[PDB]
This record gives sequence, structure tokens and C-alpha cells, in this order.
Amino acid sequence: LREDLKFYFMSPCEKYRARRQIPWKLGLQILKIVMVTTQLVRFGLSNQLVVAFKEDNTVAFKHLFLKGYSGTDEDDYSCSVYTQEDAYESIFFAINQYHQLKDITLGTLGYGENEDNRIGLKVCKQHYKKGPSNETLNIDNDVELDCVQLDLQDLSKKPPDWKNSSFFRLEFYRLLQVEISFHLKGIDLQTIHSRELPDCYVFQNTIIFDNKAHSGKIKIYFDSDAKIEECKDLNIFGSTQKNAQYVLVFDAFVIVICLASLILCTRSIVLALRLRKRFLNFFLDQWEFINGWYVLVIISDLMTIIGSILKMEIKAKNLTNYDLCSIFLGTSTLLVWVGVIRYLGYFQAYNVLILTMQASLPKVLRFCACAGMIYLGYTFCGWIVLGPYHDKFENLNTVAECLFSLVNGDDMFATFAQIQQKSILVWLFSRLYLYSFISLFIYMILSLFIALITDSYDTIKKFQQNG
Amino acid sequence: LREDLKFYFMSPCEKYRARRQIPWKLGLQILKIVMVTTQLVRFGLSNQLVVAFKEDNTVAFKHLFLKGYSGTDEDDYSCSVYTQEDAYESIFFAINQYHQLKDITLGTLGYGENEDNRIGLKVCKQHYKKGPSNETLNIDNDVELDCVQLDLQDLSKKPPDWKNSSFFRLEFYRLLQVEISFHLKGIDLQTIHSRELPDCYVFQNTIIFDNKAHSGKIKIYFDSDAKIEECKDLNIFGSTQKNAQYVLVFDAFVIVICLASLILCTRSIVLALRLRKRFLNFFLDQWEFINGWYVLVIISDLMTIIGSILKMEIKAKNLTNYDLCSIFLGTSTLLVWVGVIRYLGYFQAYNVLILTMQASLPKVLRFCACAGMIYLGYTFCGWIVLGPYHDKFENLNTVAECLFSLVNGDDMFATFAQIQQKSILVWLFSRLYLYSFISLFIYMILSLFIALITDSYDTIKKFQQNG
Amino acid sequence: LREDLKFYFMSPCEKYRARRQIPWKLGLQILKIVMVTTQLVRFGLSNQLVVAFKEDNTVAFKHLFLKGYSGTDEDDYSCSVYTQEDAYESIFFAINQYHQLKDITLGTLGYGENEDNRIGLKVCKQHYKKGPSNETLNIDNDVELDCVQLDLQDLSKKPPDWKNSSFFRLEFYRLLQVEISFHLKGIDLQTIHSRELPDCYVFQNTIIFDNKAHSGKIKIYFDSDAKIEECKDLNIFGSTQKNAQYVLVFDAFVIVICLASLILCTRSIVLALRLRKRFLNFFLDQWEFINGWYVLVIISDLMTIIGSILKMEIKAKNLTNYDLCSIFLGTSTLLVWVGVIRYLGYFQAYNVLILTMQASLPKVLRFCACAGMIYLGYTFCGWIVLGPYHDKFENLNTVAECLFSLVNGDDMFATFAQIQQKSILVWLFSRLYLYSFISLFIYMILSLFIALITDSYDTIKKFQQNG
Amino acid sequence: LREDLKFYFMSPCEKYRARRQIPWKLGLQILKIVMVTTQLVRFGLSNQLVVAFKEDNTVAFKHLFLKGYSGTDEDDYSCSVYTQEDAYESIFFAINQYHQLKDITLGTLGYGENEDNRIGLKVCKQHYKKGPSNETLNIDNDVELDCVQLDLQDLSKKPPDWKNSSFFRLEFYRLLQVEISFHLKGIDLQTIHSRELPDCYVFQNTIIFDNKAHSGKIKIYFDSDAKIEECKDLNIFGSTQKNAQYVLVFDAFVIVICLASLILCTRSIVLALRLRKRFLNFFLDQWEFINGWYVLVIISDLMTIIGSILKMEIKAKNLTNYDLCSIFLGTSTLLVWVGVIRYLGYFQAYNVLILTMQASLPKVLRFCACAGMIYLGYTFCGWIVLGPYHDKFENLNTVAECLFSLVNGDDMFATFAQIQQKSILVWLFSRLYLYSFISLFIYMILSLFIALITDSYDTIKKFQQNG
Repeated sequence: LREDLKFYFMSPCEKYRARRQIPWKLGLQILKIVMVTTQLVRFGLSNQLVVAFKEDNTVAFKHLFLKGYSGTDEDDYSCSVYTQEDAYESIFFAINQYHQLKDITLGTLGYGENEDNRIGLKVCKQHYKKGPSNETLNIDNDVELDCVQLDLQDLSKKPPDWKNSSFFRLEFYRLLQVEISFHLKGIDLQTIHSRELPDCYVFQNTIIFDNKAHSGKIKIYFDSDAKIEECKDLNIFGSTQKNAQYVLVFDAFVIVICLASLILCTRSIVLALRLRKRFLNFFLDQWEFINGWYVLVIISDLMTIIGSILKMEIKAKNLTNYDLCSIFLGTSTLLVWVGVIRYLGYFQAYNVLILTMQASLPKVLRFCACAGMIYLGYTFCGWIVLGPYHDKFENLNTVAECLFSLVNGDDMFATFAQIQQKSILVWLFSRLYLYSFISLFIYMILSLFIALITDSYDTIKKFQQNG
Repeated sequence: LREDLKFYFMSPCEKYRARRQIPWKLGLQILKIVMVTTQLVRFGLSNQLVVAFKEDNTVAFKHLFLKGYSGTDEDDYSCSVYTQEDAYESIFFAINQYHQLKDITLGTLGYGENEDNRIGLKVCKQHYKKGPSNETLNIDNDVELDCVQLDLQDLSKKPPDWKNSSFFRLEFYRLLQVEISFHLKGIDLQTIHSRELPDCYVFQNTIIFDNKAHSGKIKIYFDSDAKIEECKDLNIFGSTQKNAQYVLVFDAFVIVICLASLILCTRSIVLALRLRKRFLNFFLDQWEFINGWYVLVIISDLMTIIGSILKMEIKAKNLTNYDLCSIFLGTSTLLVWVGVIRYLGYFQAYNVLILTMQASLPKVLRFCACAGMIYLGYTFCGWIVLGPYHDKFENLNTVAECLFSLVNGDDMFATFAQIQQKSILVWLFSRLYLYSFISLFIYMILSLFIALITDSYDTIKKFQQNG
Repeated sequence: LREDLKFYFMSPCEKYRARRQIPWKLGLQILKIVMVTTQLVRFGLSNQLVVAFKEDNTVAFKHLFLKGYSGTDEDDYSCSVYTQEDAYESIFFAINQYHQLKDITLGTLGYGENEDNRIGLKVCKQHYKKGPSNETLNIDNDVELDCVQLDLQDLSKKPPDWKNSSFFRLEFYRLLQVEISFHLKGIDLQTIHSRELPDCYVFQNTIIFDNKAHSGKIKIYFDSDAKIEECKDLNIFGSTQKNAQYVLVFDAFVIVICLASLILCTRSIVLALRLRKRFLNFFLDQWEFINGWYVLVIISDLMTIIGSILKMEIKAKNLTNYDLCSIFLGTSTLLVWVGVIRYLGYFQAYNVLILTMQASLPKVLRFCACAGMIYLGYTFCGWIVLGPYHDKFENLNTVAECLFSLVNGDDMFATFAQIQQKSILVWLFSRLYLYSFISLFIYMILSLFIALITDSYDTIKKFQQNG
Repeated sequence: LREDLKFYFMSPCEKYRARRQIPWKLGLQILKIVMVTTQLVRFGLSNQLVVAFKEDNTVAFKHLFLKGYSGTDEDDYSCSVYTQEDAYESIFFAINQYHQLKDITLGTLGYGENEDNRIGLKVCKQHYKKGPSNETLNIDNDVELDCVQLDLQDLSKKPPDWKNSSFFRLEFYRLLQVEISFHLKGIDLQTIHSRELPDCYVFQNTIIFDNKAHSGKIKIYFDSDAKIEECKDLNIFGSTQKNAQYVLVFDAFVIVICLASLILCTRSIVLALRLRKRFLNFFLDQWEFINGWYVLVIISDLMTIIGSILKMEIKAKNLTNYDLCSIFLGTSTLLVWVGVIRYLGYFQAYNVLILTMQASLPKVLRFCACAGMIYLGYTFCGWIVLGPYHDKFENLNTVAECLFSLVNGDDMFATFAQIQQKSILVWLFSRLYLYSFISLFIYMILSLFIALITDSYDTIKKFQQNG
């Protein structure tokens, strides 16, 4: 029983000296790291190409349909117009470029059927109801909705009477929004060199001329949603795509091995907890017989299993919404590579470092509460005071990120210089605030982490040497 | 009496074990943090919308009335012109855009009455008195002031003779300033979806073509001052605004609870100081019976009270000048959230960290004097030497901010590279200066904070363990 | 024998007191540092001029032949076009500028003979074979190659029928690439003031209008390859270039002295290893008699020898591909200047610092494994999750560089702000990821280096003082 | 004698208790800091205005006379042209703008007499002598110099035959340089509001169209040299400037007090050195009786004296070349404010910090040699390898500044990303280089400063406590 406990608590390098104790339970993990990492790598390299094609097409559409687009968006919208004539020019430019698409596009593009199954362009208006521009406003608080369909045989009639229509009498003082929507077909023909059957895309596009604010500016949003659809009629010679089976079977293998690892870890947690029960019953050492790394391994395997299920679901139904699956697979890989530290601890001279890391969290995290109370106080004060006058302090989230950057010393001179001296009182308070915060956190609080970590090191070092 | 002193000096977790000692005095504070923080949050979320509307309108006005405005100002002024014809073009552009406002604005704008109660545009000139452009200047040191009113029925006469008037013979060698001023009305109609009565604004605008320097450049300043006025005649259906009462009553509650907390803290300071008098009289422990946190709490509550008074004053009189009120409320919230640390000290394992923080100021602040003498010396030397040749060293304030950034390691390579090699002597001195300063402060002085903080940690740790 | 071992293990300052022991073996090294450093300096100052001329000519060519070039490239290509007409305009612009080169260039340029020994311009197309723009694509997966030669007496015929040719019917839906290629001659006439014979260059230029992606954008690549050729017929009065002999003989001297130093070091390693054999045989001190600095010196000299051989080879055959030779010479110089620390250790008060540096690697490098496992986990997770949404996380290499920067605190606020809030799930994960990583590495792991280095210092300090 | 030594070695706070020992020797210094600092402040505030006027005029001239100037220079030159027609357009634009100056300037400008005492414009050419554009160059290695004078009555003749002159047949293949030079008069009329007599300026301007490189680009340099001259005939009513006397007399007072302080310090060094001689003779304590602060004070006063002499010289002769005087005054002020630390040491609890600072240089500076050998090795290797491929590594000075920034952690991610992957070998070496350097200096060497400073702190702390 003493030998049993010694065996249960030792390492595999020492356990191997038993005449039948081969380390296959470790071999499974050594397989698992490689299999999971290669699954992640192949998934990422596949995902990247689809993302690149979709975003390249989005940029090309922005250049084609937005007048005067400079190639870079504003903070959340592609471009803006401040003049009543510029809005008309942009609105008509988008329609005229849609009309001429076949003669100006460099891609494999074509027209797609719309919601009415027509090939055509739909544009809609939203005006506050009940038509001077002030002093007597007779508005009535709800929205008129108007829409019109512009088809190719309309937008082409040599005399484009559609510009002269009564629809486009916009009355910008009532106007909330103008929306232009259309469908396009594309092909990622780049893939043809592999002799795989090229896949089509269907792009659903909307251009939003948005002025909910009524603050003298119209914001132009461009949004593009792509579906894979199905090659309608591509007579391109070559072969179809079936590699999908090689993805599905590999995901099945990954799921199987992760389940096997989870079974092994749960079994090990059971046997050892029983041994503790045996130890408790034996005679009138620590209560925690469970190896902590098994919890991490179990979590890793569960997340890998569910993430692989999501990936198989996405591929089977031919989706491109990779957010949640990417999160599960990435976090699982993170925990798997963290779990490798379990095997460095056996070799000595890493052990004191690992023990220092493990022993330092219970005090670093306790320091973070005392520091966080002050950090929250400065977050609220900075947001309320410097917010109207400083780009970094616009909202509590950005204030928190800015202060966290300042604690680590990043981008500090710009933080001082970015606030204008329009109000001397607020500027003086800004200097007081910034000097106080930076001094308090960099020269004292940040160094207390150094103090704590250094002193936690010496205890473990002196414990290890004293024994 | 011994039990009394023990009770007076202990914690509420231990004090609760007395048969009648419920912690209501702490419950009041736990209410107060929440109430003050929610007051700050609601104030900020209200303030942000008004600021956003005013600044969006300012940007729209800059785009409308400034010729060739690029969307970003220069360092303190919107744009500048260097040519005699460009000044005329900008001056006439502003007037022509004002004339056509109804046909070019995307907002709810309209014309506002001016100082003479006319609807019109006022422009004024300031020329050095006493009319070649040099070698014989007959100037006489004081300013001619000329003004003219341009009304809509003047600026509209098909033949705009106002451009041909003798007023605009500017003689830029004598010219100090040309100022264009007008009033506009606006509505933040965005709010209408809440069925609150929309509020109007009145914008007072001035465009200043400023060349006091006479240095070959005219600086164009745009300034816009907004008042809330009063919806003149908006027949928009819906309801008026009364929520203001919900703000006033909530501020009243906040003031009441802050006064209650202040009363409790002052009472506690009195009773305890008397106990010290009793202790002094008792027999032939430390002189400081007063809990230091009460001073912070009293200051916090006083600032909250006066800030809430200012907020109620602003809302009652319908102002938008939030600077001082924001300062009081933000600093009060900062101190309130700092005061939470009082309650972490009871739980142990935060106590050594709090004691280290409290014990480290009396030596960090004493080090700051010895460091500050050197820092001041470098500030003066950098300002006098590198100031004409380096954008960061233009004035003592910016020199101080730059050096404080350099001590923390920020934006260092740009600091070296930003000075041109026009003069080799000054460049060599700049390298000597920057290497000396950065070495002295980063590798020695900055690390002395680490030394001080780490060693202050060990005293408290060894005091706590030794007892 | 005891005196022998004492002599063998001491320093030259003490060894000099023997009646015949002059330090010539150190004099050779003191010569070697200077000779190698001056070789590097002269090589770099020569290389820089050729690189500057070639790159200045490349920039001038980009301005001449690329329509609307702004002076700065995009991330890997000079400029791009998104419209079917812009591609034609750029393609014809390049040819027209080539036709008019004699009248628009500011340099000493001239036309160079092409592959067919003609003076002329070659342009080629690559179209997917087998000619609507979709729904029925009859492509057949391999490439048509077409080329045509445009000579000066063609591109000049007053009626430039070459624009009307059937060649330029591009059919951009099939188009892979259009390539324009030509030769130019130049002279670095700047050198003439030295009365050295000026050298010619031959520039081989290719302009690639590349749209392999078919993603609605054509990428324009400009590449220029320069050869030295040979002054064809420059009647400029002066003298030819022969200094090359002064380079060759100096390289020969450097090789000779480096071989001598290597011989001395290998001889010293032999004698001392024998002494250890003698010490082993003497009686029933440490096994490592070899001085570690000799290994560094031998490596330095070998790399210097082979690098100088490569430099002589380059100069003899008149190449300009300096990559590998620069690597050998630079690394050799790095190791040579590192080897100087050998001589600071003799003077005391540097010895404890050198011993601390030497004693700290065996634990810093062991900590790097435990830290690297976590760092790899975060690299994979960041690449898979934030990659589609963040410019810094596009690929594993850039993720590794970004995380390594973040550990050192660089460019942190931009790292937070650069990811858009398009997807709330990914944004929340990004905040979790960034706060966790930055906290874990800056406040704990980075400070463990401080702990390790500080404690390694005290052991050596206390060992040195105790003896 | 024992009391004498005690008096000589104590502090003024204790020395004051002698019945006649008033601290006037300290009062002189307390006066001196204020007087020197105010001299520096007044000098800087005066210098700044003249610099601002001169540079504002320079920017206005750049906008007036350079075609298409964008408002920001290139790295050392205002703008560049790459096409043979652009050079002609810029050259003629400068002359035409000079011709029309009276009608386009916004300043008080006027024409100034040239070297021939004419009012006129001089332009000069420099062509390699001995007139195809290659394959047969008949150049002869020295420079033709041609010049022509364009006067106002020439540049005005309605038919400006000067453009058609044979002078402007530039032959850009031989051309080295074209230079345009002219004189202007200006007035800083801004000062008139003080009723001081406004001062004139004379601007000497040169525009250099420089293509020494012959690398396909012409660089356009603009240089402007301003002299104060003397108001020629300004009939502006007011008063002349005499405050200059208030500057001269104040500088005289500063010189007098600095000489007095130097006399006192030298006298104190003499008396104390004699006392040491007395102490040596007294009987069979440390050799260094001299107070170290006196050396700093003497240096400060000498530099202040010579700097004030230079300032008086500059003002008397009406110069604007402030470089050397600014250096002396700034360094003197730096040392004066450093000398204040002498008086903080008396108050205790600063003494241990000052002693730690003084005791830490003899080991930080010794560590800097061992670190500097490695730093030099990396400087040479980086310059030779990454120099052709990285903007930060162009030359040894910039390499040194970049590496010094990297040691302090600044601008690191850009340092990785700024090198293109054109050559995979150099890119791989760049990653090896950057990771090795950053790891070695940040995680080990930089932390050794923390170790040294922290341990130097504890010795002084334990010495001070043990006594």
C-alpha cells in the first residue's frame, strides 16, 4: 500500500522501472497534441482563403459603387457627404455603376436574382411623415416607407427617365435613410489550378445613406453578405470537390482520441480519489490526491470535441460563420499547449520555476483587487472629465483600455498631447490626473508585482534547498 | 473601558458579535457607492448626447463654410491661406454658402436673428490706421474698425453688387483681422423617436481670418456657440419633456444620503477623539485615534454634495457648461471607489499589501524631490537648447511632459530622430542630452523605486510574520 | 608543474612578470579587432553607394512608367486598379512613356537591347484558354500565352496603330497577367568628380499587371534588375578604376591574420588539453581546462575568412548580391567585439558582472521553455480567433512578433483598438485574450526574470566576498 | 582644532548655533539660483519670438515660390520632380511668382537689393563641360558656370522674352544644378502694439534645383537667411527700442554674482585643503577634505559667466545665432539645479537616497562597458546586414539609436514589421538578430541594473541603521 501510494504519486520516468509499466497513457497525449495542432493549422489555412476572397470582393465593390472612395473606411462607415448635391451625386453614381457593371468590372461577376426573382435593383426611402424647413415643422413622428424596383430594361432605356422620377424628391429635412440593394454572382476561379471544381458565391449588397442623427452629415454604409450557393452551370473542365471526406474522417479521428483521453483522465481521477478514501480509512500527506492537470486536460478535450462537432456541422451545411468554432478550437489548443508544462516538471531545474508560478497567483490576484478599486475610480473620473475633450476617453471601455495601456507605459506622450487647451480648467485637471495616475501605478503598484514575484521566488528556492 | 477601546478599534465582522451591534453604519456606505456611481453614469450618458450633437453640427458648419476644408483642423485653427487671392476666395465663399444655405444643408437648419434683430450676416475689418507696401510706412499704431450688414434681400439681388463694394478693398499690409458672424437655428430631431418634445438650438457662429502675426499666413478660425433657447413653434405631435423632475428628485436623494454619511463620520470622529481624551486622562497605543478613512469619506461627500448642487443648477437653468460639475462629481466618485479598500483590509492577505502601499509613500515622495531637482534642470536645459529645433521641446510644459514620457520609456526613437542635423553642434548636444537623461533615469532612478518598494514589502512581511 | 598550471591558468598582466613572456599573442588580437572592423566599415561604405544608386533609379522608373504613382508602394506592390478602363489607361501609359523616354527623363538614361537583340518593348498576355461573363463559362483550365514586340519605329509611326491592334482585346474575365518588359542603360555619373572611370548599369525592367486572384483588383508590380555590364563608349576624360587591387590585397592581409589567430588558438587548445592529460596522470581543479573564449575566437576567424573569400569573389566577378557575404562579415564582427569582454575580466569589479552574466543563462533559458509553451498556446489561439479580424494576427509569424512585442509592453493600446466590434462574441474574446495574456506575462513572467537575475547576482557577490 | 574640524565638516543648520555664524554664504546661492533661472527664462521667451517670425516667413516663402508645395518637406529637401517638364514648370513658376510678389503676398514684404546693388533676380546653371544622351558621352569632367540677371523691367516687358532665351536650354544629362537667388525685406509689425519701434528683416533666399546624383530625380532645396539690418524709413508713430540696456545691466549683475560665488567656493576649497595639511601635520578621517559640490558649483558659475558674455555680445552686435550661448546657459542652469540636492541632504531621510545614488555610479558605469562591447557588436552587424533593407538601420548612428530604443522597449513591433520579405535569407537573419538582441538586453542585462541598484540600496540602508 505504501509502494502503491509511492507509485501513484511519482513520475512516469521512475514508474517505468516497474516490470510491466509502459508509458502508453502518456503516448496518447503525445499523439493528441500533434493531432489537435494539425487540425487547427489545416482549419486556419482553409478559413483564410475564403475570408480573403470575400474581403477582396468587398473592397472591390466599395471602389466600384461608392463615389470618391479613398480605399480606407471611416471609423464605422465607408464615407460621408455633407452637402445636399453630394448625396444626390453618390446615390445616382451607385445606380449608374450598377447599370454598367458588365463593362467596368475586372472580376468574374454577374447579376443575381433579387427578392422578387427579378434581375433588378431595389432602392427604398424612409421619411418622417407629414410633409419651410423649420419654425413650423408639421411632422408626425412615424415613418413613410417607399420603395421602387429598377430593372435593367428600365435603367437602360436610352432616356433614363428614372432620374427624373418623382421618387427622388428626397426632402432631406424629413429623410431618415435611403437604402440601395442588389445581388451579384461570383466565382473564386483562382482555385481552378488545382483542378478542383470552382465554387460560386452570391453577394447580397446594401448601401445605406444614413442620417438618423440629422446632424448635417449623411453616413454611407456598405455591407456585403456572401453565400456559397452552388455552381449553377460552370462547363470548366476538371474534377469536382470530395476532399471534404478527408476532413470529416480526420475530425472523427480527433474526436475519438479526445474522448479516449477524457476517459483515461476521468478513470485516473476515480482510482486516485478511492486511494484517498483508502488512505483516510487506513489509520488515524494532503487531502488533495487529485492531480490538478487532469482538470485542464478534461476541459481541453471537451472543448476540442464540441469544436470539432461544430466544424463538421459547418462543413456539412457549407457555412462560413466560423466565430464560435474558432473560439472553441483555439482555446482548446491554448489549454493543450499549456498542459505540456506537466512534462517539464519532471526534469528538475524547471520545478522551482513552475512552483514559483503556481505559488504567485494567490497573491498577485489578491493585489489586483486593491489595485482594481483605484483603477475603477480613475476609470470613472477620467470618463466623466476628459471624455468630451479626449479621443481615448470617449467611453468606459476605451478609458479602461487606455489606463491599462498607461500602467504598462504604452503611448504616453500622445495621451498628454491629444487634449486641446480649449478649457484651462479641464486641461489643468488632465495634467493632475495623468501625473497622479502614472506615478501611482508605474512607480509603486507596478513595482509591487516585482517585489511579490521576487520574494515568492526566494521562498521556493529556499524551501527546495532546505528540503 | 478596555472592552470599549477594543470594540472601538476592531472590525465590524468582529463587532457584529455584540448582541445589538448590527452594521447599519456600513449599510449606508454600501448604498452610497451604488447611488453615487449611478448618478455619475446617468449624468455622463446624458451629457454625451448633447456634446455629440453640438460637435457634429460644428463639423458640418466647417465643411459648409470653409473653402477646401479637409475634415481635420490644424493645431489650433481650421485652415490657412498663404496667397492674396486665396483669402478673397475663402471670404467670398463663406458669404455665398451662407446665402445658399437652404439649398445645400442636409440638416434641420434655418436662419437666426442677429444682434440688430435682423436676419442677416455681419462682417467686420480691423486695419492699422493711416493708409507702397514698405520703405515708407505711414502707419499710426491704432486700429480702424469697419463693419457692414449683409441681409438676405441684399445678398440675393441678382446682381450681387456686394462683391463690388468698396468695403472689400482689404489692403492686407494693414489688415489685422476679418470677422464673419451669423446665427443659425437647429433641432436635435433624432430624439423624436422617444416622443419627447424635441429641443431647439441656436448657433452663434464667427469665422476669423486672423493674421496678427503678419508673417505671410492668414489663419482661419471657426467658432460655434450653441444655446438651447426654446422650441419656437414645432407642431411635431408627441409629448413634452418632464423627466427633469426624476433627475431633480434623484439628486435630492443623493444629497440627503451624502449628508447622512457625513454626519455619521463626523460623529464617529468626535466620539473617538473623546475616548482618546479619556485614555489620556486614565493613567500615566498611539495618539492617532482617528481613522484616516473618515477624512477621505468626508471629503468625498462634501464634493458630491456641491457637485450635485451644481448639476441641479445646470439642469434648472438649462446650461451646457459641464466642466466644473464634471470635475466635482468625477473626483468624488474617484475618492468613493478608493474608500472601498477600507473593507478589503478586514479579510487578511490584503492587509500586508495595503500596509505596504501606505508605508511606501513617505519614501517614494521623498525620493521624488531629489529626482525632481535633476528633472527640473533637464527641463530648463532641454527647453533652451532643443526648443528651436525639436517639436517636443517648444515650451516648458511640453518639455516636462516629454521628459516624463521618456522616464517611462515611451516614444523614444522618434525623440531622437525628430531633430534635424541642420546644426551639428546642437545635434551633438542633443545626443549627449538624450543619452545622459535616458540612462540616468531609466537604469538608475527608475530602478530605485523598485528597490524601495521591494524592501518596504519585506519589512511589513517580516513584521506581520514576527508580530 | 604547479607553477606551469598556475602560469597556464593566470592572466597576461601577471604572466608578463616572467622574464621572457611578452604578450604578443594578445597583440595579434588587438590588431585583429581593428583590421576586421575597418574591413567592415569600408565594405559598408562602398556597398551603400551602389544600393543608393540602384534604388534611386528604381523609384524614378516607378514615377515614370506607373500612372498616378503616389511615391509609396502598397504592402507588396506599387499600385492597383479596380476598373476595366483604368487597366487599359495604365497599360497604354507605360508604353507611351517608354516611347517618349528621351524627352522626359532627367537622368543619363538610354535604350538597351532586348532578348531578340532588338531595341524594343515586349508585352505578353496570359489568358485561361477557350473563350457571357458567367452562368456558362467554357474555360479549359490551361493558359494561352501571347506576346508581341513593339519597336521604336513601330511605336513612333505617327498613326500608332499598335493601340488599335487585336492584341489588346484583353477579356479580363479570362485574364491572368499582362507583362511589359524592357532594357535601359544608365551611368552613375556622380562618381566622375573623383576622376575614376564612371561605371555603367543595365536595367532589366518588368511591369506585371497581376490578377491571379480574380477578386476584382489588378495588382501592378514593378521590378528592376541592374547589372554593371561595362562602359560601352564613354569618352569622358579622366582615369580608369584600379583601387580594386587595394581592396584585394587588404582582404588578403585580413585572411592571413585571421588564419594566424586561428592557428594560435588551436595550438593553445592542444597544449592545455595535454596539460589536463598530464594533470590526470599526475595523481589520484576541474575537467574543463579549455578556455571557452577560444571557441568564440575560432568561430569568429572562420566566418571572417569565408566572408572575405566571398567578398573577393564578388568584387572579382563584379556582382552586387551582398546578402550572404554581409551576413558572414557582420556576424564575425559581432563575435569579435563580444570577445573583447575576455580582457575586461582581468581588471576586477567587472568580474562579478561577467560571472553573473555567465551564471544566469542556465536558468533564464530554462525558464524560457515553460514560458514558451504558454506563448505557443496563445500564438495558436490568437491566430485562429483574431486573425480574420485584426491586422496584427494575420499569420503565425506576425502573431508571434505581436505577442513578443506585447510582453515587452510595446504598441499596446493600438492592439486593443485595432479590432472592430463587428462581431460581439469575437470582440469579447479579444478582450479576455488580451487582458489575460498581458497580465500573465508582464506582471508575473517578466518579473520572474528580474527575480532570477537579482538572486543570481547575490550568489556571485556573496561567493566573491566569502571566497 | 577638533571643534574646528567638526565645524568645517558639519552642516549650516548646526553651524548656525555659533554666536556669529549667519548663513550668508548660503544666501548668495539662494539668490543665484533665482537670478540664473530668470535670466534663462527671459532669454528663452525673447529668442522664441524671433525664431517664430523667421520660420513663419520661411514657410510662407516655400508656399509662394515652390510649385505644388504640400506644406511639409521631404527628409532634407522641400520637394522633388521626376520629369523633364516638371523641372521647367517649377523653375519658371519661381520666377513668375517673384515677378508678381507685390500682388500675391499677405505680408509686409518688399524687394531687396542684390549683390550687384540692383533690384533683381539672379539664376545660375552648372553643367558638366563639353556638350546623343549616351553610348558616346563626350564629357570632360569640369563644370561650366553660367549666370544671368533678371531685373523687374526685364521680367515685366509684356513679351517676357526671358523664357525664350537661349539660357534655359538646360540639357539635363549634363546638368548639375540650377540656383535662383533673391533678396526680400520684411517687418515684424506684430510688435507695434507695444509701441516699440518695429524691427526690419532682410531675407536672402536661394532655391537649388539639385541633381548631383543624376539618379532620375531633381531635389529642390529652399534656404532663407535673415538679417536684422535697420528700419530704413518706417514713419510708424511710437517709440524706439532701448530696453536693451535693461538686458545688459541685468547680465552684468548675473556675471557679478556668479563671480562672487566662484570666489567664495575657491576660497572654501583653499581653507579646507590647508586644514587637511594641518591635519596631516598634527599627528601620526579621509584624505578628501574637499566638498565635491564645490567643483560642480565652480563649473556652473564659469559656464554662466561665459554664456552671459556671449549673450551680451549677441545683443550688442544684433545677431540671431543663439546655438553656443544657449548651450552654455542651459548646461549651467542644469548644473545649478542639480546643485540644489546639496541642501536636501541635511534634512535626513533623503540622505540614504542620495548616498545610494552616489554609490551606484561606480558599478552601473562599469557594467556599461561589458554591455557596450555587445552593443557595439550588434550595432556593426545590424548596420551591415539590415541596412540595405530597413529604414532604421541605414547608418551606424541610427542603428545605435534604434538599438538603444529597443533596449528600453520602444517602437518594437514596427522594428520587426518594417523589413520586407524580398530576400528570405536576410529576413530570417533579421528575426534571429532581433529576438536574440531583445531577449539578451531586456530580460537579462536591463534587469541587472535593477539587481545592482536594489543591492546598493540595502548596503547603505544597513550601513545607516548599523552606524
